[PDB]
Amino acid sequence: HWGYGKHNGPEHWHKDFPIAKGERQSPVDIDTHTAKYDPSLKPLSVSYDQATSLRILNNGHAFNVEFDDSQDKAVLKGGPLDGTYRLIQFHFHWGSLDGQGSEHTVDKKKYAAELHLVHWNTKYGDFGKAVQQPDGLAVLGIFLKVGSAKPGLQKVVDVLDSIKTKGKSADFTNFDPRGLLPESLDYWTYPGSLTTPPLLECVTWIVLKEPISVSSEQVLKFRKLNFNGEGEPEELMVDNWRPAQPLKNRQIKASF
Ligand SMILES: [Zn+2]
Repeated sequence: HWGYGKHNGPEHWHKDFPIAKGERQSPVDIDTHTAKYDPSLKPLSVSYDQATSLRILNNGHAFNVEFDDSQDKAVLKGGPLDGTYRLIQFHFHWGSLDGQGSEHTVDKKKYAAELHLVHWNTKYGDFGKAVQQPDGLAVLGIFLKVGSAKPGLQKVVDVLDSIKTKGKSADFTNFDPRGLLPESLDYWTYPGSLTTPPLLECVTWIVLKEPISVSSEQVLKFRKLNFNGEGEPEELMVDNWRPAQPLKNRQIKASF
């Protein structure tokens, strides 16, 4: 099955998912001199005051914090978006070392981790219909650099113990995602896809310019997770990041 090892790594995904070599693949390298400032681009609108987290799950390639998306409780709008996108879940991508982990790179600079807050267009009614459309999903990408601790992240850090291996889940209520956002909402945007199989090209990527810093110990716990299910040989969940894909004449626009 797909994963991130040498035998089932990102380099083999095309076999089972041909779209892997498509025209609007993610992630990509954001070249700052080449991105275009677009003044017609509106400020993002992040309204997460009413978000309802439900649980955290180790799905074998990461850990997802999932939200109640049966109503417009946590939404994202504005930016290069048209309509309302409801928050479904958030997960991360991290490395074995602080020197790598992010999916997107800036001027070829690799961050320690990358957070993805996944949202779906409500005119499609359900997440499942949404992935089938060109403007079905909106993902907020936030880079993580090692420095000072991120208070807002500790709640997550603390429950990882609980969902060590694939298939485990834990009750994860009352978690406010506002605690993971940077001060500034300046962004870069381009049309791309999911960074994991099925790699569908349904995403409008919104990657924040300003990184959030987390401490060395915060990041360390992410690395204690396992790709394997319980009672199986242990394989640390590290380097669950897909490398940069060809931009292929897509244009990266900047809000600043
Ligand atoms: Zn992701």
